[PDB]
Amino acid sequence: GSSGSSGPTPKTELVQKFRVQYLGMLPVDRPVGMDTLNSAIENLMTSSSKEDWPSVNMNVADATVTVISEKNEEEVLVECRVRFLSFMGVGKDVHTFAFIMDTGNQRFECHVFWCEPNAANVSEAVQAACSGPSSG
Amino acid sequence: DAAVTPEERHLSKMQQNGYENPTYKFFEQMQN
Repeated sequence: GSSGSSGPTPKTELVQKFRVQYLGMLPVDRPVGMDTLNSAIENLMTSSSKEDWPSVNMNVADATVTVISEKNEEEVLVECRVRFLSFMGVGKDVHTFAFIMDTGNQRFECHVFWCEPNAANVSEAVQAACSGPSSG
Repeated sequence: DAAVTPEERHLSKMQQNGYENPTYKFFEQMQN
């Protein structure tokens, strides 16, 4: 019986940020897969309502995707590190944007969102984050 | 055949092809 762990903290930097909506969290099986993603968007879509989706703030830095509350700024919601991120795309509507993340164990969670108009900038700020088609 | 929107592509691409983070490095199974 024993265990321990630790980690550093983030610093101050200019974040892109992206005001959007939060469809919610949908369970998945694999860390990747298109049918595994869409399924979520679809699930959440029907599951919850459009108005139900609360407003959040998708923080997108060098390579980090965090979901901080719209109102509060020091209230993280979901920390999706571009490093941890596995898969990410859209459903039937480009206005949507979901992504799979590995919290810890093999368990994988997907977080969908409702961007406006489309999720070009969002997915972009994410796609580019991951690494993008060579930026430098 | 004219060229469609550039951005749309980025989307339409994901809508299907999607996107797989390499950095992740999913033990076993080497993506083609």
